[PDB]
Amino acid sequence: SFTIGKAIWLLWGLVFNNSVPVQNPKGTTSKIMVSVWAFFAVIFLASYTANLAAFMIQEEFVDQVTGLSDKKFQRPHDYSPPFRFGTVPNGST
Amino acid sequence: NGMIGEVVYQRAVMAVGSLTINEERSEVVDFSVPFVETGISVMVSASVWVMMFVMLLIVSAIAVFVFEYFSFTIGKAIWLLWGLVFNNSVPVQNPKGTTSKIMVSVWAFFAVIFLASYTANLAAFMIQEEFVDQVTGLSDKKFQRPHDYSPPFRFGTVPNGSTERNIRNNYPYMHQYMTRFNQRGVEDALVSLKTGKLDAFIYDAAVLNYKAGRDEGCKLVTIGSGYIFATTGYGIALQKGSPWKRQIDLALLQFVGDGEM
Amino acid sequence: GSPRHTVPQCCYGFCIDLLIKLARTMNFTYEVHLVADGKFGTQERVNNS
Amino acid sequence: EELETLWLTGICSSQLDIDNMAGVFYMLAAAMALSLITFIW
Amino acid sequence: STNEGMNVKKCCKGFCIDILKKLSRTVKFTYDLYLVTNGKHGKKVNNVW
Amino acid sequence: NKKEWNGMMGELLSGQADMIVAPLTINNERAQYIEFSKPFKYQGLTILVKKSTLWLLVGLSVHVVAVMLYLLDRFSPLTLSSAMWFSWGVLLNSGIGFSARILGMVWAGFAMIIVASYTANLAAFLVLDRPEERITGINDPRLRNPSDKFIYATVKQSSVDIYFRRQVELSTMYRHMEKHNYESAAEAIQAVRDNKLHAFIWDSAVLEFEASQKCDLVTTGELFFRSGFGIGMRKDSPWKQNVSLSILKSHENGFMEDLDKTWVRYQETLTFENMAGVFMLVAGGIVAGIFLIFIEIAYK
Amino acid sequence: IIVASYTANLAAFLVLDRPEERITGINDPRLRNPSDKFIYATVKQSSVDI
Ligand SMILES: *[C@@H]1O[C@H](CO)[C@@H](O)[C@H](O)[C@H]1NC(C)=O
Ligand SMILES: *[C@@H]1O[C@H](CO)[C@@H](O)[C@H](O)[C@H]1NC(C)=O
Ligand SMILES: *[C@@H]1O[C@H](CO)[C@@H](O)[C@H](O)[C@H]1NC(C)=O
Ligand SMILES: *[C@@H]1O[C@H](CO)[C@@H](O)[C@H](O)[C@H]1NC(C)=O
Ligand SMILES: *[C@@H]1O[C@H](CO)[C@@H](O)[C@H](O)[C@H]1NC(C)=O
Repeated sequence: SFTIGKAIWLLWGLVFNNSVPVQNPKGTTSKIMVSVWAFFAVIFLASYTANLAAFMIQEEFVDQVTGLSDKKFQRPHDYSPPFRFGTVPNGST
Repeated sequence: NGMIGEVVYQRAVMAVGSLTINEERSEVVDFSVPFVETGISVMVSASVWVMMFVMLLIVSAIAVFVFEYFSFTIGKAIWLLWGLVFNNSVPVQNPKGTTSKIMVSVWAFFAVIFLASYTANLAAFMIQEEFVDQVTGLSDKKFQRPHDYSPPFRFGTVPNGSTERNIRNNYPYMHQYMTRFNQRGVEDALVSLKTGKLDAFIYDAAVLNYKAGRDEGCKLVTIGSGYIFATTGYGIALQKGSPWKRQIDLALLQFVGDGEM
Repeated sequence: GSPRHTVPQCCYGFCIDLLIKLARTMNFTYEVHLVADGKFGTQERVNNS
Repeated sequence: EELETLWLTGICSSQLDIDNMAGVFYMLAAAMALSLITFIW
Repeated sequence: STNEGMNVKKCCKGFCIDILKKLSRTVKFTYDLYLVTNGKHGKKVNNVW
Repeated sequence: NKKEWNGMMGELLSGQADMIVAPLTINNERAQYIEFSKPFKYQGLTILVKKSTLWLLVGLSVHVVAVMLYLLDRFSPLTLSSAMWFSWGVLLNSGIGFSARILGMVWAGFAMIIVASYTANLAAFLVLDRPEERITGINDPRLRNPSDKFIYATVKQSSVDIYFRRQVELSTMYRHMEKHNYESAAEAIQAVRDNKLHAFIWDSAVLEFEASQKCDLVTTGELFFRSGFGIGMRKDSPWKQNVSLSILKSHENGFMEDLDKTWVRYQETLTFENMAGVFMLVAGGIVAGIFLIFIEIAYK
Repeated sequence: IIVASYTANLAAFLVLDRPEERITGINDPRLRNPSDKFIYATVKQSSVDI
């Protein structure tokens, strides 16, 4: 019996259950309530997998330049990657 | 009577309204070509486990070889093995074999990727959504006898219709069973199906498709697309020997051929 | 609701600033006043004629 | 709008996100820094 | 060698073509549509368009 | 400079034939010259189509974690293999009998983020791995503006070819389909069988019969130009009225459905694909591990 | 297998299925044959009404 301060890491390993070596208590109290808390851990992992399953719903990558208001278009040499922009000749634009 | 009586007795010229095409009408009037496909319808509302078992016995044989080289894990290795297939944190055995520890590591990696692939199989089984049905057309064996099944179901038509003539020239006994089921209105049968006062409703296909295509709720489900059914069309009736037949027959095919239909 | 209560208030916003730009660019004074109802205006039969 | 519909019509790897996982690597670096803090004391 | 050229009849289609056809059917005029020779849209080249 | 009619209408209008009994695609042009009957089959148109670094990075990561945990084991405020395989078992969730506890806590949370990210990876690739080359659309701008990869055509000088010649804007298609027009339908089935035809326009129930031939012979779901297969005829002729009456007499009873039972109605992700090569590679890894185990036997 | 099926159908319950909270404009069948449910209107005597 040495799990005074070790009960934090022990309850952590009983949350996550990744083959952590666990000093198993002989008391029914922590057995029942850590069973309830690890049930919460199992459904929390189910919710986290559902969160990462909802992570793939969207399909959107943002733009790079917002438009004419960027200082990239105002000054190209101030920014280290070189970029090029063109028009049509003799046009209204 | 009705539109056929108005066309045959020359009180009109042509009927543009919705009208089926059968034999005796084609005897008494001249039809155009059909332009819409309108039949009739009825409206109502393991080798993976084998190879896993083989590799399980392979792993247990390698554990037997560990016991030969370097202790109660003879038959208990199977219990540890299929417990750590699923990783249920069951107290099983402490593997002291170095070979056994490496084999348990490789097998646990395989078990993690197998349960991950089974979650993928769960999502793949989840995405597919089927639509099972009960009656598969007029050739249903329910229609042969409503007492063959325990509740006597209700199949109905509209009165004095061409569907009634098509049934009474297919099976007059079907008309004899339908005699206790004669209801009047189309929307009457619609409300009767939405409540539960009717089981089946034999009618034209396209009108029921139009009713179900705008129905708030989509509870009523069609049977196929007119596969085992009358398979005819709605044309434009004309008088006997009318000169307008050729121009209308060309114009309807033009209306099909330009996509305007 | 209010048959006769007409007050001067303070107008600002989008087309207000547009009209200010017009009055600064083009030489004209102006007199902003609101409309007596809350409608754009539709063509409808009046009582007489 | 009908002519706009007629003539102007158009549509619309096991290394997915190194960004969030690299943030968890930053958490790992903070963890090894805290381990060094507990190590020196 | 010479700036003389042939006026080859070609076929126009598209968006503004449909606009011109519907304008012709509504306003009820006639037209002889043809293509430009100089090139692009236009530019005031020293007080010359 | 005279118009002509080839084919079955050529043998009919010459008097060599009397009655076209064939899958006759009814259109306006053939209606302007000869007379028809009411169609025995209602049938539209359709298309026949055919069906890394981070692993080694996590390995180097668990190597560095084992190094720092064994440095904590030496600088404590076969133990080496036991601590290393303790870290491996924390990584692999099986087979195990105070800042090291904190580092193992962080590593086990990291490995659960690994398996959750792999769960997100498989959940993404069970949806995103679906081909958009399966167009299933005539209104696709990839069909309106054709690409040189998508090979679509039909039978050379067919009724569908005339119907695409008439269409409101599809002279782009009509000048694109000229590169791959075929004489016979059997050669078209052979060419789509060789995966050369990326699309092929033909009447519906014909390809629906050809759908059950091979499992990759897939028909699209769109149903356009709902036409009729009927019996071709002459002009005003005594075989026009009673023949159409007998056709509709076959329609009123189940004789047409009997003919459907003869040929029309008659036909002719899982645990394997994601796991077969995986299982074989795991078996080969087991054999190589057995070889390394016999090396370890010969070590001591 | 029960907790895996529970994870799978809860991901189904919170990820995939969703009611169409929008109307998609002119392509709503419930505005073609309206009722007391979708109350749609505009400003009285506006150009939109014209
Ligand atoms: C633009 O105008 C100049 C003016 O001389 C001309 O030389 C040039 O060819 C033009 N470029 C075009 C039309 O692309
Ligand atoms: C159907 O025909 C019968 C026979 O004449 C007639 O009495 C009845 O009014 C018709 N209509 C019905 C039942 O709606
Ligand atoms: C506006 O015009 C008047 C005469 O038309 C002139 O006296 C006045 O200076 C002008 N004001 C401005 C701001 O141009
Ligand atoms: C003017 O028309 C409105 C609209 O019908 C009516 O209510 C009102 O009484 C009419 N005015 C008079 C004086 O009748
Ligand atoms: C068509 O049928 C009617 C009645 O069945 C018969 O009187 C007529 O002679 C038939 N015509 C031909 C050409 O067989």
